[PDB]
Amino acid sequence: GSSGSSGLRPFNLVIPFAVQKGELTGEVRMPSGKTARPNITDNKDGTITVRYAPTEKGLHQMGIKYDGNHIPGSPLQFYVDAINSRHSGPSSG
Repeated sequence: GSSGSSGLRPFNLVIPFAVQKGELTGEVRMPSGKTARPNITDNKDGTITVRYAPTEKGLHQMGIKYDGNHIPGSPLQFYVDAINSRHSGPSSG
């Protein structure tokens, strides 16, 4: 296709998994032929936030772990498509 302005929406998801006295690690695999380490924001409230910035569009493989144990929900598949232009959905207070 084209080479430059790709634009790919970020990956923001919250998995129901508590985390207090443990480390949560993960990894992403792009269809290009490489791998990039995702991001996790431990809330220590009973859930975890996953943030990943895809560079290419396609099916990516995300494999998370917990102190050496496949968290309840990983790995997970997430497709990446070009960022939309417009979208309905007003905000409220």
